[PDB]
Amino acid sequence: ASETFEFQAEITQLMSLIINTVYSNKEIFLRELISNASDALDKIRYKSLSDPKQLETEPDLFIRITPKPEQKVLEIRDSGIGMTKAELINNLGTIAKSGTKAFMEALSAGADVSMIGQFGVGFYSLFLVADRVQVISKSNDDEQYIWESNAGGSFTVTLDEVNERIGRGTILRLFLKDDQLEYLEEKRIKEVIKKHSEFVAYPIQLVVTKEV
Amino acid sequence: ASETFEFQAEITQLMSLIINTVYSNKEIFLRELISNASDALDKIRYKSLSDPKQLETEPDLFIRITPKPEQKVLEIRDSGIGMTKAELINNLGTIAKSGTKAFMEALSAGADVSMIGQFGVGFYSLFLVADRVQVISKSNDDEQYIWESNAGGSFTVTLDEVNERIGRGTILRLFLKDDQLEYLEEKRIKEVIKKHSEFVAYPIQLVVTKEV
Ligand SMILES: O=C1CCCC/C=C/CCOC(=O)c2c(O)cc(O)c(Cl)c2C1
Ligand SMILES: O=C1CCCC/C=C/CCOC(=O)c2c(O)cc(O)c(Cl)c2C1
Repeated sequence: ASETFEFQAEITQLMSLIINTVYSNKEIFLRELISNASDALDKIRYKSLSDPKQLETEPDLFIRITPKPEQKVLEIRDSGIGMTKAELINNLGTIAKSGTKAFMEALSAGADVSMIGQFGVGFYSLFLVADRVQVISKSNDDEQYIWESNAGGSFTVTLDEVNERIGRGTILRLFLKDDQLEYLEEKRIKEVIKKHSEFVAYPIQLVVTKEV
Repeated sequence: ASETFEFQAEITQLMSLIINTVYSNKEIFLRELISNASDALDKIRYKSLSDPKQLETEPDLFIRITPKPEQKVLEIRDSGIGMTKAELINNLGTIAKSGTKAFMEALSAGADVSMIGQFGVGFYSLFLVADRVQVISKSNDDEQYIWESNAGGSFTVTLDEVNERIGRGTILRLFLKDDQLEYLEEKRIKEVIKKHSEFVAYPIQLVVTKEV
């Protein structure tokens, strides 16, 4: 059974602006999600300094990108700190409020959409290329949970009995818009990664399917 | 909650012989599993001739091989007919009895282990390289289930609330022996596939992880 929650209204507004914008450089979403992945990895590593056992649920520290062409899905995974049910609700449904409000004001004055992660709300840039997202997350402190949004005013959180087990960390599962399926292609994915992420401390793994 | 079942004793015997054998050409397991995958795909396609809706749960017809190095796991997937809970029990725990008995007699006389799929029991050759297997299966007729064996006399079947959803078909998840980790490597995997499977009607997809 799902539970339904309301977004802070300013987040809803930002999602509306992003999902509908004709902004041309949609590729910036990948930089923002890799940056969030890298931050979540920094947290578990720093946390582990005083609690090394925290690492044991998933000792490999990575960012992993997995196109799933038949489902028109792109997944961005990290083995970072992960989020509890309460953290998914709070991180994704609430605390972005102040950053989103400041960002929308900047946008009104003519700020580039690419400034979004300087306002600390780069997560929502996924709506440039996707019309739906599932955030699947496993924290050492909770069960695995699925947070789901379609850019509307409400989101769901559901105990996860349907997805692969993450040892620890987070998968952003992006349901790509029909005109943004280039983000399923290995050459395109590599090209975007290479541009705006050379100083990532973690391996960035691309999962490719090849016919033998 | 798992349920526990007993193997037909001759299957238990065959698993013991295979898991312990010093037979040198262990690579033959992959041919046997690809052959079973191809057969299961033939069944859903033939079934669909009169019931085209059967295909809709997973329209792409494929065999897919996925090394998971950190877990020391190799997965072999097909989108074939799949198995219900009752079929997993019967196909894997029971009906192999007659083939296994005939095969063990052949082996006593000096038959090559590679003859195993001519006795219709090639599935058990996975124990050349693995000491544990989960068969994760989704039939159009049932929920997703996990059948699990460690070559002992009993197996478990558990309703699946932990793995990715298969639309339809079967994953063999092989937990590789510590000396058989070469089967995690892309070059090795491709080399074995190419030898003893050129007349497979279905794409054979290798899922490789590459650092960008
Ligand atoms: O708030 C988040 C990111 C904010 C920056 C740093 C905080 C990290 C710890 C929890 O965040 C996460 O697990 C996490 C992630 O792994 C990937 C993501 O794309 C997102 Cl959006 C999040 C949630
Ligand atoms: O008995 C099986 C194979 C016997 C040959 C043909 C019967 C196919 C229909 C059901 O089998 C399956 O789904 C199936 C599969 O997809 C892959 C496998 O490795 C195995 Cl072992 C099986 C189970």
